[PDB]
Amino acid sequence: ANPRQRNKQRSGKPRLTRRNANKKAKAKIYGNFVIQQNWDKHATLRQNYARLGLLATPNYVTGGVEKLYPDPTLDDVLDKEISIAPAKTEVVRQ
Amino acid sequence: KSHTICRRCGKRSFHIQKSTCACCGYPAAKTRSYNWGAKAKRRRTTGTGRMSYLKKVHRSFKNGFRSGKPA
Amino acid sequence: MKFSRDVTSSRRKQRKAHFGAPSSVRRVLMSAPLSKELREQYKIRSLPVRRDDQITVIRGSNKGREGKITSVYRKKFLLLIERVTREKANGASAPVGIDASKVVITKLHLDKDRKDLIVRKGGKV
Amino acid sequence: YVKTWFNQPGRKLRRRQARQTKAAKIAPRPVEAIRPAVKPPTIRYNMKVRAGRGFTLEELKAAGVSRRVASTIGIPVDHRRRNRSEESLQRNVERIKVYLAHLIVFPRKAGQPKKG
Amino acid sequence: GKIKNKIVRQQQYMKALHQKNKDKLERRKERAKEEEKDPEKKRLRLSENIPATIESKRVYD
Amino acid sequence: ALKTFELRKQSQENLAEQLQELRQELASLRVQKIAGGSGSKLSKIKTTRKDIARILTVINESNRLAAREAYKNKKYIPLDLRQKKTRAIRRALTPYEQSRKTLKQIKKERYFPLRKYALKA
RNA sequence: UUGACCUCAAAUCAGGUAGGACUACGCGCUGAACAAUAAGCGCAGGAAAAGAAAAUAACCAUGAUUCCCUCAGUAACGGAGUGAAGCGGGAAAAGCUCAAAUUUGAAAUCUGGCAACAUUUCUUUUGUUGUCCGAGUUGUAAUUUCAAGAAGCUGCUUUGAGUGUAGACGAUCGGUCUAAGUUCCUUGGAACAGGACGUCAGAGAGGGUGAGAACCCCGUCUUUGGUCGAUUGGAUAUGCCAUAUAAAGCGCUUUCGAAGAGUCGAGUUGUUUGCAGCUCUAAAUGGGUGGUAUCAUCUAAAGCUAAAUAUUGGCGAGAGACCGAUAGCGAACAAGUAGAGUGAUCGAAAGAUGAAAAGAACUUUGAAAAGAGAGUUAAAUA
RNA sequence: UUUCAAUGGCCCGUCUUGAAACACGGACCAAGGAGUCUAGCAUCUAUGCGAGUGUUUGGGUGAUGAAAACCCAUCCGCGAA
RNA sequence: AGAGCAUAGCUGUUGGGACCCGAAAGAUGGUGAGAACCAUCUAGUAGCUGGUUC
RNA sequence: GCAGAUCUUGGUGGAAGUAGC
RNA sequence: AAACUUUCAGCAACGGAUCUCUUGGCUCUCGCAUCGAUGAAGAACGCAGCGAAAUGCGAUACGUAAUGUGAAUUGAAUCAUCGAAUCUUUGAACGCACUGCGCCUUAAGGCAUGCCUGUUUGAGUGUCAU
Ligand SMILES: [Zn+2]
Repeated sequence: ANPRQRNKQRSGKPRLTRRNANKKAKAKIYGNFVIQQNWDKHATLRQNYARLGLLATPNYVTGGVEKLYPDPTLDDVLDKEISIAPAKTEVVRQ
Repeated sequence: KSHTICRRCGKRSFHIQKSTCACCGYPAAKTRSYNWGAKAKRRRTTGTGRMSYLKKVHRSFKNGFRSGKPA
Repeated sequence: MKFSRDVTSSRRKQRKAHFGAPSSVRRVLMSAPLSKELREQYKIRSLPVRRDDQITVIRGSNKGREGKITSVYRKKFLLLIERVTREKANGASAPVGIDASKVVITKLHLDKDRKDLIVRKGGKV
Repeated sequence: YVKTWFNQPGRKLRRRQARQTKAAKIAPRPVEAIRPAVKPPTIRYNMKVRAGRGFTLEELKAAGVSRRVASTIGIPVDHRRRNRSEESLQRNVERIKVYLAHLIVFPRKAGQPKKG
Repeated sequence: GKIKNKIVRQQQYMKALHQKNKDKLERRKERAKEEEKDPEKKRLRLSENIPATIESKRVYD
Repeated sequence: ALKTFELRKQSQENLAEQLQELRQELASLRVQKIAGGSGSKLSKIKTTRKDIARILTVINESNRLAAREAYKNKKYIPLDLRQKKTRAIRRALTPYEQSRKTLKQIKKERYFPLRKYALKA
């Protein structure tokens, strides 16, 4: 409708088409190689972090989490020492 | 005949006595334009002409205005 | 069903693309099926039509007529075949155009480019 | 002047892709920083515990993390907040220490000149 | 055909139709003059140019 | 017609009168065609016009390449030899001076860079 | 007389930059009628603006900005009406740079010329090294920014603005790779229809083809990927260099700790507490803002800053319970066109033969336009 | 259906005023052409749950169409104590 | 010894151009030469006029 | 969902082959 | 009777409704960031096919080169991609008027204004040293 868009319609020149429209597509992982090898390109980032035994957020989650299956004193805080934590999965062990 | 051909817009709207075009404001540097004249603006805005260079700029953007020759 | 969002199923846009295609796109748009013997010998189902191709008409009033492709009229999506014509009032024979999809190629006009194209589409020469 | 919300589903998807684009850039580390636990500043909400902005310099010092390295391992610093009570100090020092117990910090390469 | 403007394409048709009539008229007028000058030419044209009819061009059986 | 690939394999001053001879040929053929010519006459007009265009392309490309070689590794070169991307792009900060940092920022990133880490679940 | 410095100049000296256009969404200066609106004017970008508290609060306190929800159509103003904000819940999160303290055991700083050496989205782009000149002590670097910090002392932990090579993981651009009836009967000008027998489906989206085609054609699915071109991201690994006599974080103190003025503020006039003009004009535990009606909180008159946010324009893309040629854009075609006006401006009407022009040969009447015999078509009641 | 015979039978719409009348509008035909959308408030009805009730600011999630459907962390609105 | 909350439909009502149409405002910015003319605010209006569809 | 709005757009009548040129 | 008038029907005109169509509009959503003194937007004049009241292009005038595809248009192309060349007179428009009128240097190179950094040549009863 605009005179610029009418101008390029009347022209015999082809349009500068670009094809970048693909939703549902999730960014591929670069950076850590171990994460990339074990990443699942279909699962979401929360599902992948949980499978890899990592934490996607050190804080609370601001909604309901997905449930797929029906599951069945200042002295002793500034001075206590916590001996790390177990590695749940093999990916964390690597 | 109080108007002649304008050196800028080429229309017969160049007042001979005032030496000022009633269409584009020639010889003022800024082209005459008014927001209440929306119809007038679209009659001479970008796109009503060739845009010979602007089309070249749009064509060259995708590859990043690259230069040189292929190997 | 199509799932890519880079392909449009809009009838407005598909008709505009077909009827406003350049000649390079129109070359592939007018493709014809190879005959059974050529299909099993060149390992190719269909090819774009080219001049001097030997074809057989499969559909239409001229069904069964054979002949070479004398000219590929890309501006109208039509094929011109030898001796496949129609008599006019003054006696001059006006050629009749047949769609490329309505003919079958029985002999290819092989050149260097066509042989490379054949092996490009998984085809043994 | 009417503000429509036809792009509400589109903005939901665009923000999800930003989360995935961020996670693609930073592969093994969380997409958010650890926030402290604070108390809202009024008699109506002071019994609730919510998330703060960053950890105070006295909280970081007690937990053993210097303010210059805290940001490098994803621990925000709030120079404005202060610990007026020993409970806020203990609630957020433990939060830092639990964070450091679950943290794998990958080593970095250092330039060691041949001479002295 | 080429013109998708209705007004232009019938302007072009009227122009071509008038041009077709003029050349046909000129050829007919000059043919009449020569055939008047030589009546044998009129005999040849009439004998050779017999109008076609469906009976004459009926398919052979 | 003429082949562009073997046209570049000729000397510069050879291309001069070849353009000259082609120009008189086009002018002479045009004089012939305005007095009556066939449909083939405008066919060789099209070929000789593109041939002149091909000829002038080689001269300008050869001259341009010679100017580029003569001005290689020179601080200031003519504007036609310079880049033409966009007026704003030319005015922008170059990546070298975009990445310039103070010695305060160098020491900060040398001793306290953003670490790579992971959080166990 | 000469020289240094300052000042005024000049030069078609060398090297740069500004203007104009577009402005849907920024931000300003304005400004009517009836709204802090239209219009006018100025200035930008892919976002802009804002922004690391001279901020809230009165609590167990919060903690840059922006945006959304809520607060709330509430308080307040003034009955009507105008109409917020703190808290709370979300999206995104990132912090910093100077001025003010002597490098004084060493202007440690920078532009330019020239000469080499590299480097390139690039013979078009970027630098590096050397030398000379200039800038600069009326102050260029390092150091410091109140969250601190300096100087000493101390024993713990630390360290590259370098340049190659290889492979992997990503992004972009351009090629390349692709399953199955056109079998039989009937109708028809045409089979893409009907009936029979089949086939392929990670492909039964859509379009084309002489009538409703998954299997005739382009495509579609595979493809959230194989395979080649070339460009470049951040990393990893491994060489070669590394000006470390160096530079940092965290301990300690019988030693120090600079903090922005015609500005704050007071009085008086307008616009709308803000802003501005005018007269006057400060302070150092001072000053601002709150709760007290002493306490709390902040640290202004200098500067930068991604993300979440906006987007009727621009470059593309996919859609639709939308309109279907007096509709939908004024414009499905010639459309801001023809045309109208001195000019500012105003501004239409107008889509469909057929599958194929096969667009009616030929004979004949007429000055011609045309007519009549014919002829094409499945149909010229196309 | 056309027409004839017998009987009857005014021109509609608006406005007026007591109904009128009168004055207005109407050459004919086709197409277009007028209580719509939205934000509040109240009523009634239906439906879900019920001292509770309300998923859709947002997050999760959705392999094939992904602007849908599905799930809900912390608040909050109204109601009640 | 609580009866409400949410959604939908209906009806009424109050705002938005607000059933459609019909008088010129006024203002802002321009054109031409006091007056004239043009374009936007602006769907600024008719206590009313006419019309308002099985 | 129309018969009206001195309704909008288009088409076509009687006046009328009249007034007239 | 006839004419005229009227009604009905058939055919022929006139008209362009209805139906069906649709490379158009409208609306929503998504990705992206790219004008100009290295001469833009816009205007004018040419070129060659034409139907221009359209398009493309710029005296290299439907463009040339390069990469292609591979045989048409109706190494081919009224083809695609596109990194190289060319791009008339104008216009912020720039030697002065607005095509003339000019200047300097070697037909060509040039010759606008403001401002910033530097360079060079000068002047000053400026201040000082000899
Ligand atoms: Zn003008």
